[PDB]
Amino acid sequence: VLSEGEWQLVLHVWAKVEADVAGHGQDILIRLFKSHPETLEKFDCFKHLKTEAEMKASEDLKKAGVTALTALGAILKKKGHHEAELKPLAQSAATKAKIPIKYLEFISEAIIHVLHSRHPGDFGADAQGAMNKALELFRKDIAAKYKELGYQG
Repeated sequence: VLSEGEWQLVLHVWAKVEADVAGHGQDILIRLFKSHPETLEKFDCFKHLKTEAEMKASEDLKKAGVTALTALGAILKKKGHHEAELKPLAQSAATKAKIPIKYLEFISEAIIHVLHSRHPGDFGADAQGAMNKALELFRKDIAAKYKELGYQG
């Protein structure tokens, strides 16, 4: 459970993400693929990307980071009351991605790393705990929609 104070920590640092969504998205996806290079194989649209330099120069990767953070930010702003926004996203993910759902845990760690790296003054221990809870709630609710239809179950 997030307190309302914790939701406000989440939204306060998210405002800093929104000041440079593309840059945060590049940093997060590159961190994901350096920490878990085994995940890159499952991103069909990145089949041409192998090196950090190639990822930093990729418009496909930059656009994908923007799309991911755009949808994540819209869900975070609902402060847990995200059924209407989450259900179509999760059900489409379940029937169109066949990217393992455990990869959401890896990208969550990448988000926390990047936010701490870029915004330490606004991402201390309390804000990191709040963001960790918010992304865990998101992942659990996505898994719930997957399990409804039987995917990743």
